[PDB]
Order: sequence, then C-alpha cells, then structure tokens
Amino acid sequence: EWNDILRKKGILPPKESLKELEEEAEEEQRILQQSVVKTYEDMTLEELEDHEDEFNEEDERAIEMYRRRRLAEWKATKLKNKFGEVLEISGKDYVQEVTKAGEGLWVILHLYKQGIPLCALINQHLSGLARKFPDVKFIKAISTTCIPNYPDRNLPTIFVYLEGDIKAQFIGPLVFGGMNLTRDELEWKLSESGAIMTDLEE
Amino acid sequence: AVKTLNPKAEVARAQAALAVNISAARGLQDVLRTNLGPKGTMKMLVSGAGDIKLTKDGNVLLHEMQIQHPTASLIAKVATAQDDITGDGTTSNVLIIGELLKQADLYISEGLHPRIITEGFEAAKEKALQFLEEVKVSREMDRETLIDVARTSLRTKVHAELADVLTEAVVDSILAIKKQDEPIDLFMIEIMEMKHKSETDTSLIRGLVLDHGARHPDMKKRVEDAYILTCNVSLEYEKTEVNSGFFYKSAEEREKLVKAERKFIEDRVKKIIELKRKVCGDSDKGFVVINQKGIDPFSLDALSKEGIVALRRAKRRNMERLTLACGGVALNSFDDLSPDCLGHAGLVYEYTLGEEKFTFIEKCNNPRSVTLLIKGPNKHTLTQIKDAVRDGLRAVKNAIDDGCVVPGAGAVEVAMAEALIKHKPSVKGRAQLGVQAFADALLIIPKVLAQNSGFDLQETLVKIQAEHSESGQLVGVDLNTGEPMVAAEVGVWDNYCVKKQLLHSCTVIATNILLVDEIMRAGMS
Amino acid sequence: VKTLNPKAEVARAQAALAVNISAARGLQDVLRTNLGPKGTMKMLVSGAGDIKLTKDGNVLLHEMQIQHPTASLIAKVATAQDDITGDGTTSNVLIIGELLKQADLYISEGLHPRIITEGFEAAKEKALQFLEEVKVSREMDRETLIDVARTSLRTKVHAELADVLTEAVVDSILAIKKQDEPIDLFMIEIMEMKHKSETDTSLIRGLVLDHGARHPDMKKRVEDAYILTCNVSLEYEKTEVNSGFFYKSAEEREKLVKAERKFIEDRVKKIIELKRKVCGDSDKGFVVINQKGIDPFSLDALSKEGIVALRRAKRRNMERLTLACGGVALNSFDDLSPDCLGHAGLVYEYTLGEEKFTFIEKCNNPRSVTLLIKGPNKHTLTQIKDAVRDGLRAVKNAIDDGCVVPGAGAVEVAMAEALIKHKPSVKGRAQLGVQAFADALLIIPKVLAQNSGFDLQETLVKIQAEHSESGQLVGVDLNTGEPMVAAEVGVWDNYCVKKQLLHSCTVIATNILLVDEIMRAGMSS
Amino acid sequence: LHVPKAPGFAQMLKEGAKHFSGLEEAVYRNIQACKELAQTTRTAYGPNGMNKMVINHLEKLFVTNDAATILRELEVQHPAAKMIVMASHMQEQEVGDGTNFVLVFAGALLELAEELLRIGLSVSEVIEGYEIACRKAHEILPNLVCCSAKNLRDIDEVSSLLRTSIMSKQYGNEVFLAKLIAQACVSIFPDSGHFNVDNIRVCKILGSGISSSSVLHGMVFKKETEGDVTSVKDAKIAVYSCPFDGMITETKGTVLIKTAEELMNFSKGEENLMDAQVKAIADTGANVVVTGGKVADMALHYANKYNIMLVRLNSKWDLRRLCKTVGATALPRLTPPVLEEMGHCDSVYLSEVGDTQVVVFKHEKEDGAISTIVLRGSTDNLMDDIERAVDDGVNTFKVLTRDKRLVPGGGATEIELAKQITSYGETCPGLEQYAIKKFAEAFEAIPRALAENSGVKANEVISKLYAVHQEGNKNVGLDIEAEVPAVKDMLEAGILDTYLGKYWAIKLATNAAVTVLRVDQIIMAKPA
Repeated sequence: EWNDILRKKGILPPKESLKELEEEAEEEQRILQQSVVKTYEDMTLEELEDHEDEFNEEDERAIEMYRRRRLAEWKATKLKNKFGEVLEISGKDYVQEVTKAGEGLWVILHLYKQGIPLCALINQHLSGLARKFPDVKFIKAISTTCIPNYPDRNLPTIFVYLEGDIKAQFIGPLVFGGMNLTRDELEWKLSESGAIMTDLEE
Repeated sequence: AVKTLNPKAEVARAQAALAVNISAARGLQDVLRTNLGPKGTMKMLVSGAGDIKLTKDGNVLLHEMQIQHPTASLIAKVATAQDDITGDGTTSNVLIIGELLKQADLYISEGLHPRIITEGFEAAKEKALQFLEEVKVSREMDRETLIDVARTSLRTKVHAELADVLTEAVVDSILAIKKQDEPIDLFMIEIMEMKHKSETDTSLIRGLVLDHGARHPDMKKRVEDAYILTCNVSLEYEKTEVNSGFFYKSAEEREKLVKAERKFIEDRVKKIIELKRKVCGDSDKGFVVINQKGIDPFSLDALSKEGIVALRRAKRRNMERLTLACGGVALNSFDDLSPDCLGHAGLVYEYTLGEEKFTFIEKCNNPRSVTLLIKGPNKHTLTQIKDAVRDGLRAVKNAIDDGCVVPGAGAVEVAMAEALIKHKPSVKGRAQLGVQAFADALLIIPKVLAQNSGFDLQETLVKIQAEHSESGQLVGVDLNTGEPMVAAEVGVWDNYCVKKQLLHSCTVIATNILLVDEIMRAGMS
Repeated sequence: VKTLNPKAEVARAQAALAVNISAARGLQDVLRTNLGPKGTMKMLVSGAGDIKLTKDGNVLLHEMQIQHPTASLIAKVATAQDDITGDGTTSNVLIIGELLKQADLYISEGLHPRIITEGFEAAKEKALQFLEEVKVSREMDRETLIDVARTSLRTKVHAELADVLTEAVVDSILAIKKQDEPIDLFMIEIMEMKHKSETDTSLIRGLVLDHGARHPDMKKRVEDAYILTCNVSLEYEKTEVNSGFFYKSAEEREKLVKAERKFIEDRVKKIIELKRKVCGDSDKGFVVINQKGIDPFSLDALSKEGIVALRRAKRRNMERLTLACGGVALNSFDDLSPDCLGHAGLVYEYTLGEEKFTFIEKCNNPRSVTLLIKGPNKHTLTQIKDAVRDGLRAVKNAIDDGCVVPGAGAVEVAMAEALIKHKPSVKGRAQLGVQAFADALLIIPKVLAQNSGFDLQETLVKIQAEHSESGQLVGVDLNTGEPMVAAEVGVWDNYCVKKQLLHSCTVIATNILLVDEIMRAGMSS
Repeated sequence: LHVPKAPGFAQMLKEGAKHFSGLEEAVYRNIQACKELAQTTRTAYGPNGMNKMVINHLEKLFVTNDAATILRELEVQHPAAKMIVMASHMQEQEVGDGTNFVLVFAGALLELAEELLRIGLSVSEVIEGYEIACRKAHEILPNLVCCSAKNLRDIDEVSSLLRTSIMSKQYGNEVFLAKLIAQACVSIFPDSGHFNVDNIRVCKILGSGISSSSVLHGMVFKKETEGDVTSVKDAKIAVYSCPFDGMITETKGTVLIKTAEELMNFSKGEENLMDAQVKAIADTGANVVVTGGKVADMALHYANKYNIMLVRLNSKWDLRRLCKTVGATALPRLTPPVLEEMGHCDSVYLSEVGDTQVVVFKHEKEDGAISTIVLRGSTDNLMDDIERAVDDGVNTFKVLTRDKRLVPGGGATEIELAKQITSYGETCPGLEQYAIKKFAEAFEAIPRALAENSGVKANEVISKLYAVHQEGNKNVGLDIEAEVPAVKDMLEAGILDTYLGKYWAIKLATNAAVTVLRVDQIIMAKPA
C-alpha cells in the first residue's frame, strides 16, 4: 500500500529492482539449448560413414559443399604432419634455428643435462608428445654446447620461441619439480603457452 | 495443494482447465475457419528473418504462426499427423474439434458431467459411421472420376487456374504407373524447384532431369540417342588405407612411382571406354556414365578426350529413378561387365539456368520414374505450389486407391445430421442431448462454407436441411448463388477413408480435450 | 489507432464484445452463489485487516478490487438498486449477464445485435403487460407483512435472525406519526450496543443517546421527566467583534471577572425559574438538553441544582424528539411557556466499557422509537444493520402500494410460458432473442436448483409441465423441489421491484450490446 | 484508465508477435507502405532519369539510376517490400533492366486497388477483373510491334538499337559508347547458334576518363612476367593447367640414402631430370608458357637458358576462358603438349597501361571466345556507372539475339494500351468493369514520371497525348527536356524497346498484384 504509493511518487525505499537479472539469465539459458542441434551436421566428419542413422534427405548442395570444405580442412591439416621425433642439433648451428625456424610455427626449445630423473622424465614426456603433435618443432641438446658454461642448477629449462620472441618461459625444475609430473600436465602447460588447444581437468 | 510444495507451480483447476482449453480452441477455430474451402482467406506468415510464405494450407499455417498453448500444441500435433497421412481439409479437423467442445460447453453450462456426453458422442459416432458406410457410392476410377476428384479436393489449399492446370498435369502424371501394382509413393516421383518463369509454363516430365551439367569444356551439350551407364564405383583418387608412402633415390624413381600411382585409374578408364567402343560409339551413338562419387581431373580428361558424356553427384534416389527410367542394370564394381547394364535414353541435352546448368533425359520407352517441374516468380509462390502439388498427388493416390467416392460440398454431413436426429430417440437418455449437439457438430461444415460465402447462415442452412429431409438424396451447397442443389452431378466428391480417419481422430481428440481436469507446469523448481 | 497516441489501448468490435462477455461471465458466475436462504456465505477483507461478512451484491461489487468498464457499470447500477429498493439485487446482475450470454450465441451466429435489441424490447413490453395483469392485491395486515418480511429476511440472512427481525420490523413500521402519510425511518434510529447476544437485539420505545453527564455529579435514574429542547449557547462565548479589558487595579479585576460570567448565568437562572414554575417540589422529573455545549461554570451551577443537562447531541436527534416527546424545540430565550416542553416516563443511565448512555422510554404515545442491535462482532453488527435496512425497505415497498406478486419463480415461469406462446406473433430473427429473453428468467429458478442440489432440467420440466389448463401460481420448493403453489405458503414480492428490475436490466443490456470500439485515450505522452 | 486486451488470438501471440487483420490493419498499411516505396525511386530510368546514390552498411558508395541495385542493398521491415523487391529481382533474372517500370506500375495498381476496395468490392471481383485485363493485354500486345530486329550482326544496327538502352546513362555522350559496345559485341557473338553473357568481360583502369577506353580481342591481365624475355610479336603459347613445378607425388615422396654417390648425384639427377623435361617442352616449338600453379626457380632457370616467357594466373575461369580464346588446351601433366593442342596469339605484350603493368592479348585474327574491354576513368563510381550502362546495352543485345521483336518507345505504347483496354473494359459485365478500366488507366503512371523528370508539365502533355491517341498513334511521345508541351515520333529517333522485357515486366507485375491483393492477414513473429 503505502510503500507502492511511495514508489509511484518517490524512490526513497528500494524494493523493486534486480528482478531482471535472473530473468535475462534464464532467457539465455533457454537460448543456449539450440547450439547442440545447430551444428549436429556441422561437426562430425564421419556422418557419411554414419549412413542409415544420419540420413533423412540429401539436398546435395550444402552437403556436398560440406564434403568439399571438410576435405580441404583434412588435406590442410594432414599436409603438416611431418614431426614426431625430438632431435639433437648442435650448438654450432644454433643461431640458424633460434632465428631461421619458420614464421607461424611454434618451437619448443628444450635445453637439458641428461642424468637426473627430472630431465629424463621431461625428455620422455616431450618425446611422447611428439607422437601426438607432429606439427610442433621439438629441439633437444646439451645446454653446455648451446650456452657456454651454462649453470647446471638451471635445468631443465623449457623455452618457447617463435620469430625470436620468447612467448612462454618455464625455468628450471622450479615449475616441473616432482616425479609425479605427468603426460597431460606437460601438454596442459604447452597448451597454456598458446600453441595447443585441448582440455584437461587440472 | 501442491502449490504449497512448489512456490513456482502454476495450477489451473478443472473448471479453469476447461476454460483455458476452450479459449485456446475457440481462437484456433476462429483463425482457421478463414482457411478451408476454395473461398478461404490466404494469409501472410513471415518469420523474423523476413522469410515470407503465402498459403491456404492449414498445416504450414500452424507451423509459422506464433503458438503458445499446450492444448493448441496438441491440436497442431494431431492436425499435422492428419496432414501427414493424407494432407487435405485439415482445417475441418480442428474446426470440428473446437465446435464439439463449444457445444459441450453450452451443455456443461447446466451441470451435466461430461463423461455422459463422451459416451453419447461415441454411440452417435458409431451410428453415423455405419450411416457413412451405407451412403458412400462406388464407381471405378477413370478419366472423369479422377480429374473431378483432383479439381475438387485441390482448391482447399490453392486457387482456380492453378487447380485446372495442375489437374491436367496430374492426369498426365499418374499414367506411368503400373496397371495393378499401386507403385505410387513420393520416393519414386520427384519435383523440380527452379525459379525460371511464370506459372503458365509449369509442366511434367516422364523422364528425369538433373541439376548437374558438364564438368569440362569438351562435353556434349546434346545427345540424340544415349546408352546409359549408371555406376557406383569410386573413380576419384583415394589413399591406401594403411598410409603407404614413397621411398626412392632418384627423380626418375619419383616419375615411375607417379606412373604406378596412376595405373589404377588408367585401367578402370580403359575398361570403361573399351566396353563403350565394343557396344558402339560410332555414328552418333552417345554414351552416358552416371556416378555418385568423385572423379579426378585426370580421369575426367581421360574419359573426355573422346567426348563421352558423364557426370557426378546426383541424388541417391536418382539411381532407382534411372534404373526404372533408362532400364540399364546398376552396378558397384567392374568384376562382371555386360551390355545388359546399359541403359537407354531417347534424348539428352542441356540448358543452363542462371548460374546452374541442367541436364534432361527423356523419351523413355517404359518410364516408371517421372519428375515434376515448376517455375514461378519467387520463393514463396514456389513453396506454395510445391505444397499444393504434394497434397494434390496425395489426393490422387487416395482416390485411385479405393473405388468409392463420397459426394462432397456439404450433402453427406447434413444427411448424417438428419439420420442421427432420427436415431436420437433411441440413444436411451440424456446422452441424446449430447447426440443432439453432436449432430449440430457436423452442422458447422457447410455453415462455415455459408459463412465464407457471405450468405446469411440460418436461412441457407434450413433450406439445405429441408431439401435433404423432404427427399432421400444428397443435396449440395451452391457457391455461386447459395441456392441448394446436389453436388455429385457436377463432379464433386471426397475421399471416403479420409473422412473415416477424420471422424475417428476428431472424436478421440475431442474426448481427450473434454476429459481434462488439471493443468500443471510442474518442474523448474 | 496506436499512432495518434502510441500509448493507447484500441480494441475493435469483437475485442470489446469478447472482453465484455468475459467480464460478465466472471461476475455472473461469481454471484450465482449468493441468493436464496441457502446461498453461499462470503467473507471479505478490507485494506486494513478488517473483515466483513456479507451476502449483499453491492457490498461484494464495491469491496472487490476490480478495475473494469463493465464491472464499473455493474457497480453503479447495483448501487442505485440498493439505494432505491435494496433486496435481491443479485437478480439484476444475473439477468443482465444471462441475457449477455444468450445474445452471444446468436451474434456469434451472425445476428447483428440491433435486431436482438428490438426483440428484447418487445419481450419487455409483453412481459410487462403479463405481470400487470397477474399482479394481485391484498389488504396490508400484520400477518401479510410478517410473511413479506420473512421473504426478505430469508433472502439476506439466516433463520433465527429472520425470526426475531420480522417481529422487530413489523412493530417498527407500526410506530408512525401519520398512518395515512408516508413513513420515514430517520425518526426510528439504529444504535449499536456491542456487549450482548445476537438474540438480544430488540426495539425500544423512545430514544437512547450515547452521551451523558458532561459534568458528572448527577443522579442515576429519574422518572416522569419534563423535556427541555434548546439550541442556545450555554457555554461562555467571546463576541465576534474584537475588544479587550482595561483596568488599573485588582479591584477592577475582580469586578470585571465577576461581570464576565453574567449573561450565561442569567440564562441558567431563566431556565431554573422556568423549571420551578413548571414544577416545584414532589420530585417531578425535569430534563434539559441543549444541542450546543455547556461551560463547566453553568454546568456546576445547574448540577448543584437537581436538574440534569445533556449537550452535544445529533442534529436530527432534537428534530425527531420534537415529535417524540411532543414538545417544541427552543432556539432562543425571548419567550417561553411549558407547552414547548416534552415529557417522558422513565429515564435511566447504563455504563459499558468507556461510554455511558441515556435512556428515554415510557413515551405517552410512542411515535418515534429506536432499534438497538446488540452483538459481539462489529461486522456482525453491520450485517444485522444491513438486514434491518433490507427488512424496512421490503415492508415499505409492500405498504406503499396495495399490490404484490408471487415470487420464487412462480410468476417468472408464468410469463416465461406466456411469452413462449406469444412469440409466434412477433416477427423476424428478433423472435429468437425473445426466446433468449425467455431463457432470461429461466436463470432465476435453476440457480436455486444449484442452490438446492437437484438436477436443473429435471426440476425445470417438472415445474413447466405442472401447468394445468389455467396458469398455476406455482413456484419452486426449498426442500423437495416439487412444484408448489405460491399462495399456500404466502411468499410474494413487490411489483415495482421486478418492474424496475426489467427496466434497468434491459436498458443496460442494450448499452452493453450496442458498443463498437474501446479506447483508453487521455494519456499525455 | 484500466483495460486489458481481448482474450483469444490477441492472447495466444508471442511477446514479439505482431499482427494485422482485415481490410483495416493489413490492407491499408501495406498499400501505403508500397506507395511509399514506389514514390521513393520514382525519379529515374528515363532520358532524364535522375540517378540516386546511397551508402551501405559495408560503407561502400553506390550511385545508381536503375532501381535494381539500390533496392537490393536497401533493407526493409515490411513484407510487401520484400514481395516487390523479389518481383524486381525476378524481372532481373528474366531480363535485367528497367527495374523502375515494375515499381511504378505496382504503385499505380496498388493505389487503384485501394480505391476499389474503398468502393466496397469483393477482393475476388477486383482480382478477376485485373486478371482478365492482364490476359487481354497479353493478347493485344503482340499486335503493336513495328520494325523488329533484323540481324543482330551488323555494327550500325547494334549502335542504333543498344543506344536506346544507353540513354538511361550518360546523357552527354551517346555515340562513343555505341561504337565501343557494337564493335565488342559483333566481335564476340558467334552469330550461329548460341551465346553466354560470360563470353564478354571488361577491365577497369584508374586515370584518364572515358575518352581513352577501348576494346581488345584478347584478355587483360595485370600479372608480370617472371622471365626477363617479354613481348614476342606473334607466337605459340603453351598452357599447363597443372602447376609449373616438376612431377611431385600427391603422397609423400620421401627419399632414403645409403651410400655417398647417391648424395653425390642427388641434385645432379634432379637438375638433369627437370632439364630434360623443360628441354622437351621447349622443343615443342613454342616460347610462351602460362602455368596455373607456382613456378620452380631452377625450372625457371632452364627456361632462362631456353628463353621462355612465364606468367602465372589465379582464376580457373580465366584459364578455361584462355583455352577458349587463344585455342589453348588444359594439360594436367608436365608432359610436353602436341601441336594440335597449341595456343596461338598475334600479340602478347607486357606493357604499362597507366602506370599499372598489364599483359595484353591481341590477335590480327580478331578471334577468341572472349574479348575484353579496357575502361578508363578517375573514380570507382564512374567505373560502376559505365559498367552499368555497358551491361544494359549488352544484355539488351543478348536478349535481342532471340526474341527480335520490337516495340515503340517514348511511352506511346502504354497509352495506346490504356486507351484500348479501357475501350474493351467499357463492356465488361458484372462488377469487374471498374477493375478492367483502372488496369488500363494505370498505364498513365509511367508517363507521369517521364513528364515530371524532363521538367515539363505532366497533365497538359498527358491530355495532349490522349487527344492524339484518339487518332490512333502508337509512336507519338514526349520530347526530352522540352520545358514546353511538345511531342513527336520515336521510331524516327530509334527510341524503341524490346517486346520480351515489357512482356515479362507486365506478367510479373500482374502476378505480384494478384499475390498481394490475395493476402488477407499478416502475422509477424518475434524480431531476430
């Protein structure tokens, strides 16, 4: 009564506010439910192999167009699978790959001294990663011949380079310390460098 | 009530449930009575994107208006099922249901718990169903029967001149069918969508028409006589499925490996052209190859170096179409080859429509697959014509299925009305009351027709009912001067089984609507 | 028309019709349950946390928070009806809404409402002559008016309240200044005395006032009292023209102070002299009452005297006591005689809670009396006040003329049958409205069937077929529903009641049904 | 001041749902909107047809006097506007000119329809009257032709005909563009059985104005020669649809080495193989090579040793068009071609054409399936305007190849049709005579615009033209920029028109008219 008369006249009490927030949130919640079916035919590339449970009609215009774009995508992605073995170049050439390493290609510049299970396990993880991402340039070597008399208490130091610009750093075991460190966590860190797009729990 | 448990629970009591259902149905019937009949209004339904479709079809009318009511949702669902089954007079369904509920409202306005009305409606439905079984007349299908059936049932969803041209085209259409096989289905006949010219140019094609033209500027634009090679063999390049690569020491080794790569397409092409020449190619004996897979430019050039006809990527049903049009046996591999697989076409040419280039095959000796071409001013008119021809072919199928045609244009339902009135003092009780209104139920059908025509309702109605009562025949409704006059003599009928299913569904949905007692929005707590 | 003012509600013909119909449906359906001695009892809550128990239609209309055009028209019309007659006002809205519902079924059938309007006016006229010819006279006696009061008291309240109030009202109308001239109840007041049982309300000869000795040192019960009715200032007054006192010593102060209370004391000495002249010793009662106030000085000056004084009473109190005690009201002391005095037999005081009361009874010939309502609950007090008002209204509408008509559906069904038989005379589609108009009165008994618990059509047809060769004066029973003659129990109702009922209902229905378009203009953007 | 909305249809709408019903809401609103749209662009497509410009959302400028582009870029919220623009688009797909005629005629017919529904006729009566008048017009129209198209081959006839389509642009110069278009089209038309509009392309150059444009039987490419040697007089042109590099495996062509001599002759064998291939291709007899794909530096080196011209392109359309033009052939292998499959040109010159490098093809043979038009101007909008005029002329020519029927210009035909159809509709029974007569009277809207643009008084000359049409003249029309009532003949001045364009225009216009008038209710959903 009196409060709503106040409301017509004044705004001294606030009580009619904030009832639009949950309204808009629920609107968007109902809206975002059509994204599952919007791209049902626009994601899978095996739907042709999924005959008799995916076909209702074929317009042969946008769907053959989908095959065309899909095959272009496939050829573009499989023309780049050239790697998969971490390689040991020498320090003499080092200037030629710190700089002349290709523009638009990430370089995981790994430096290490073999012998500690830290460096050994890190080398194992990156070598196994090479089996998954053959589109990434891996480099392994002895830092002593890469950097003269490099402090041996600063290994293994991960370097992320492209066009001579350091984008990501992971210096020493201070960020990799522990035998509990695993495959997916390394992949997670290199994804966080901005090179890879994947998903992990933690 | 449960609203105590769920503060976000919307509850509508039994009386409230009936009230809201009735309001929804009344709105639906008021907007739908504008549709059926050759005099029903034609509306604009436009989406937010601006997509415009102009229709007289109740179903597409339903699915492009803004609907909100769960009861209205169920109405649309059942009407859509009816349209799926036969697709004609769909408006009659919902109008009948709405007015049945209206009469039930008029009576429930005096207490009178509705289950008695439901059972009385069931009994009256049974009696009227037997009456319909009696009243229907049988005449075997022919030129006049089917042409008049199409001309009559077509105008429920489309105008007049289109109805006439469509009737002629569909008379020419259902003739490539078997004698006694009933080979008619949508899987077997195709419709062309091409925005080319006005409506006075639409026709039909016994043969087949494809939207794919020459892949290379050496092909043939027109073949006098062609032998057809439908094939389901991969001709484009493919990768070895174990991912094998090339390892060599010399560039000439790379050359030899390239030759090794090409040899397989080479010998497939060799086999195909060898069969072509062996059958014949000389002296204007065109050869056509039909594949649904890719073709390499290497294979394209290899086959086209001698000007063969071959194309790519047609609809998968076109392979059935061609088997029953050209006659040649289909194939999936060249393990076994014989000129038996060769099809035949009496004329092939091309005509490029705008950006798109079209091929046409025709002069089929025994065509079992035919296609329909329609050209109109724009998209909305072509969608409307496509829907109209779909429903018209549905009606033609329904007519040619059985050999019984019921008269149309309002006679049969007033006949049912009077017959049910006669039977009424035998229904044993207050259900007669419902039965009474139940007769008044069918009362709407010419009434709406009378309503659409602008004639005053009660006078024409009592005229019609008196005309039927005095005689025993079936008198129809005039749509030019309103004067009662029988309609079966000008070529007016309607599908018997269609009305059977109509009455079935209408009664079932009517009792389902009337038997509601509680409307909830349970959930979202 | 949302262009001239973008914020303006514009509704077309059917929109206005539908909203009016829906509002009328809601109102009538709500008010079905509020008539008969077996109607449903309504509880209302004001905008403060205060509760009123009502069976009155106008109370319900003006307590609902309803903002609607038709509802506003209903509230105004029912307010006027309650003002004029004030009984069975439910019938007004029931008739109006039922006629609306009827005419809906035919305007929906394309009947333009004007024709139905002329049909309704013809039905008005014919039913008017029928009620005029079937109206029957009877000399107004005690028992006749007992039955008439029982009618309305079973209408608006329950059994025992009716049992006491019929007696109360019939005795109330007996007390009158002039039997042969119109009575008025402003001389017969209602006072609320909220400390006793619901069965303790009664009628008291004379008047009782709510204010007592403003200077309390007086007696407690006096007998054989003469009455002084004065309207003069008995308290100190300052002249309108401003002035002041001037002196130079305290002796002048004493002189001026003692001379400043001289005029009022002269007035009270006039009064005391008149008292002693009218009666000396022997303890004869002598009551003085002034409309205006009395200052404490003269208050004590007369309280030391045995005289009792009353001040600040209601303005109509003195005007009615003029007749009641037989005296003449005094407006100044320029001349005076004992004739202007009134008299009473016994006067006593009674205390309660915070207030006390002055009882004036044993009038020599009671021509003004007072009704006292004693009850626990204030809303109960107000409900009993409404009941007594309805009873007095009904007895007045009975006594004013010398004719009365049977109720409880009897004459209703009578003119129903008469109009049904007469309808063959009238012409055009308006005839149908006449039928609907007939159906109008049909709402009246059947709701009683709904208010009794019987099948509506069953009782309706029993009563309709009860018609012998001559028109039976047969209504509906309140315990068996079987047709029963009205004269045997002797429950009737006033003629002009149903007369103005028909007048108002017909005209308001015309106004509702002739409308074309609804606006909500007047919004300054 | 409290009133809700009616339960029912008004209460089952969505929140964003809007609706218009009956003659009141739907009909008056769409009729007024269509009249607005017609009046917006009612000042163009004439001898004086005043060009109008617009800015788009894409922030590109457009100065057009044919309604097609300006309406297609413009967006609306009125469905009937979508209907009329789609009608114009269908006209464009049919012929592609005079997009203002359909708009004016539609506006006039919708005005007359609103008047008739004011009178109080059924929609069916008016619609059938218009359809009767439509088919009667279809029947009478072919009886009105004069001086149909003879050959479509001579140059002067092409000038005289296409200039008529040209007056809609560049009022200050006519004959120059006529020469250009006539020469180009006579060069390009095979003159035997077929044509494609794609057979003609044009090229734009920034710089000097129209005075320096030209036509070359031979394409224009801006590309620059990789090799130093350029511009042989007349020579053979070898074309490789495949890339210029050597045979590379479409799979991985890896190499493995076990001993030293393998490496010793690795690059030696590579260079020798490409040397042999390039040597053979040179020995084919040509000196001009235009590849499709990228170019190999060492193979380019051998070409230098063999003195070869190298050009690489991007458009496969251009590649196939070159095959059509110079007799070139597509070879998807690096194998040397045969002399039958050879390209030929009397001039392939790498030059500068306004401080922009150009590769020009020219034949003394004047042959080729495609001939390019070099355009000269100073601003891109001028390029667009001249290209629109050129397109009008060339599509006039293309649609006139077939359907060689002609129609008088100047507007006399429309008034002849109006008078004749009114005379016929004077006898119509029922209530459709009003519709038939107003259909004819609608043919006065086109001369209304034709008179308002030229700066002359409209109604005076309209009355004079009716007076002289009473004498029965199909060839008398307004004098341009007269400023004073004066009319004369049009066939004299070559002021003519095509039959098929007008026929399609009127047919589509009537279809749209019946379409819109058949609409009885409008329902809109929630806006996107």
